[PDB]
Amino acid sequence: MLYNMDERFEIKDIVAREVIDSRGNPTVEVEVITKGNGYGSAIVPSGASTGTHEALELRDKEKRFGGKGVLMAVENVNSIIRPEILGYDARMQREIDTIMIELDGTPNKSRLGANAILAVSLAVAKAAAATAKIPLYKYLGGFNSYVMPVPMMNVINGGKHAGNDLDLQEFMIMPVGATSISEAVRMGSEVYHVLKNVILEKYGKNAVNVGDEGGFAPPLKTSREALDLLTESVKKAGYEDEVVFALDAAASEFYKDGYYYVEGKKLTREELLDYYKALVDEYPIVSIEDPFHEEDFEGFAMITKELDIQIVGDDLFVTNVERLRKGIEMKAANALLLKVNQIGTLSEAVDAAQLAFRNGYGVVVSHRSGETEDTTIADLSVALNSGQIKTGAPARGERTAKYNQLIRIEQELGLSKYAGRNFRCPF
Amino acid sequence: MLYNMDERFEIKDIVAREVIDSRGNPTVEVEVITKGNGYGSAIVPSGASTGTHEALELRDKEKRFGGKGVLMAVENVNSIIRPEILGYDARMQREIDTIMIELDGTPNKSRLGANAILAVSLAVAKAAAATAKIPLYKYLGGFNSYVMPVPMMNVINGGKHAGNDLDLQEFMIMPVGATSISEAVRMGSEVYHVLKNVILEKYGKNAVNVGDEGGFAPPLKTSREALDLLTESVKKAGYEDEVVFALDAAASEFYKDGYYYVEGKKLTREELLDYYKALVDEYPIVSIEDPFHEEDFEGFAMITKELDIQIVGDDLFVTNVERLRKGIEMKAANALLLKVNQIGTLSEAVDAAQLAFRNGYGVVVSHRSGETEDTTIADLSVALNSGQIKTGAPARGERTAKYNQLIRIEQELGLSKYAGRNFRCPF
Repeated sequence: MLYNMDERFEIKDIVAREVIDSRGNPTVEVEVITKGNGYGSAIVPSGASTGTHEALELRDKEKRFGGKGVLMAVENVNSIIRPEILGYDARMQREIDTIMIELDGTPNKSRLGANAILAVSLAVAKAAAATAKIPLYKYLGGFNSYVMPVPMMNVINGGKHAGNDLDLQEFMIMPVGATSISEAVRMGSEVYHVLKNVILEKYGKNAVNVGDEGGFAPPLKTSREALDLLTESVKKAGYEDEVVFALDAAASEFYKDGYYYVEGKKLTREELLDYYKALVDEYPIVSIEDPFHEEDFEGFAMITKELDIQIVGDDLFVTNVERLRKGIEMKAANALLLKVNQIGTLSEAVDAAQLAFRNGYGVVVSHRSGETEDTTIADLSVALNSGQIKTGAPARGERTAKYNQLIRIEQELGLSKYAGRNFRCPF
Repeated sequence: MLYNMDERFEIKDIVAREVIDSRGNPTVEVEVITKGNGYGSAIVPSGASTGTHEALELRDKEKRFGGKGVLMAVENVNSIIRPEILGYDARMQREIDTIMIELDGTPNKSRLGANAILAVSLAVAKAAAATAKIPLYKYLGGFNSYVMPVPMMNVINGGKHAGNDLDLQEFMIMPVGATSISEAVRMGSEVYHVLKNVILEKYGKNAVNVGDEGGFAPPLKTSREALDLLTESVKKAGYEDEVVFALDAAASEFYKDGYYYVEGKKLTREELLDYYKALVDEYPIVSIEDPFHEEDFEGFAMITKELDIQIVGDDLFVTNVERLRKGIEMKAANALLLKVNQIGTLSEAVDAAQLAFRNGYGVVVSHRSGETEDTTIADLSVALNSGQIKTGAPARGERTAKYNQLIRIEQELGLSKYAGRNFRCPF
């Protein structure tokens, strides 16, 4: 319709640059401005430049920055993508994402880089929203974007790079009993601080430094020890009835040649499944991410059918539609861990979220280990009314920036709804 | 003059809210918008609610957030400060800061809170700059703002809360040999990652978690051990001739009844001075912060005269103009550590910087232990052409956000000057 034509949404300029993430590694930032002076800026988190199914970032692999520079991806934005979308209607998100996908030419965006493409994709959306003068989450998800997500906070770290002897990767708290995102953030922070002091008093002043996501790595060796510590902290914080637990097993990490090595024992899939069953019977664990290795679709289906909780597929799906579709057909897992930079564009990410949603799956909007001060996933979680977000412990700016943005969004909304106990389907 | 009157600069609205900092503790954020639609937003870092010489933050002391809530400070902005400056010319920074100072009425802003006052002070400046359409650093320091600062990066932590047995608080690397802020950030990051690997191979996988400012806390006991590790890392990184060292002794922390307890010894001021002197003679240490306790002006004058390096007064001055003047008259120290939230307003902070500058003192624009995603100090260091900034290790979003802002400013300038080895006086 000609009445919708508006020169103000035409992209006037686009600029990309190399900045650093929360771990000191390079990453891409892109700025976009329209003729109507609508400004958008986005920074993508770090991802993978090598992988079997996810979209791949383009890394320079030169001497500088340990071979992790992104000058090539930046140049791709400034010299290759830019001329193809200058003057384009910023509102045509899917068309712009498609132009980039086709320009790259490869299924996994390995030529121009998933980091270059996603940075532009996010910046364009922000610039269009700014030009329309519609809050970002409203522009992304329509007028009916109002559900604040329950945050899954990784406060106790495990795995081979945590420092301790814990096999499971993430032990998280979820303030499902809070009545607002503001309260949820406070409960999380208070529990985090009680936990810090419990660890300090019990393990010493040398045991409270933090991991990449802000969580602690106390000297524990069993899941029950970690869960007992969380329980102790939650109880002492005073939120026993409002906080539940979520786990990210990242089982592929302790799986090898047919067996899972947990707490000094070699377990078969069935044995690990009973291991999980016991934990769920002993603690308020409402969600388990990657209970089995990244290719065990059958295993995922088994635990999804046997347990009555949320089973999140992370490495199992790597935000890949084809793998998600296979999971849905097999009833493998009942939730998708959504990592926007694993797929490459906003259009694709939302399409993936919709496929999950429409087949009864929950969607967990997720951060990456290497994050930035960019807070797009906060707006995205509200735009999708996902009901849940995973963006770190309530510490470290690349994590707290999201929590603050969630707080701002909640205040900006006249009437909002905190997903709470209905985090899977907040409707 | 009548032609300078412009309704576009009138403050149209002001809103304050409680968000959280990088450690999960509450802090104040303020938004300001002018009639001309110029928008500004700022978040203040952690400070001190008790003291006898510095501006005091206002904390709620309620059950929530461990008594660290700032709802009162927020209400002071929304209900007390707001009505007094609504409609005021945003360009009149000193006038607005003065209004808040007099409205509070106390010598240390302890009634309304230094956190409430500074948040407004900063947000107003940003809104004014946005209205004028002048880059923030240019609006703050005039057209001649173009010097990019040398960053002092705290990569090895010490002190009673670091986790190890190091007496000195901060062991920093300074890429004085870089040719741009972009290269400086890269050098810092590369050395940081080499350091991380050296600590891993020497002390194990459980020794690389980070402190509040992103630095590591290896199990060391002596300054030489710490300095040898930095030397080893810098060499492996290949920057022997481009990276030098800076120390923050925070000597007040280990001072008691006339003596300094360092490395299992009880030293007098004079013996501690020789301690520092020996280190400077063995390592490329170009700056030492707070070598003696916060009231030892005489001691500072002594080491400043005996050594030929930069001696920074931090706790000694607590960004207090009167204390700085006393130091200048006594030739105590030759650099000021500038913490805007230690004084309370932009106007006062800049006046303190000028007093230092004009008396041959260097000025190190600094962050606080509890930081946020706010990047104002990046623009401030350039506005003041300070030549040096202390904003953390190249890790953790509340630190990396500043480095990214410096990279952005450097690119926007076109023609910029990296202070380099002339960090004290880049002219």
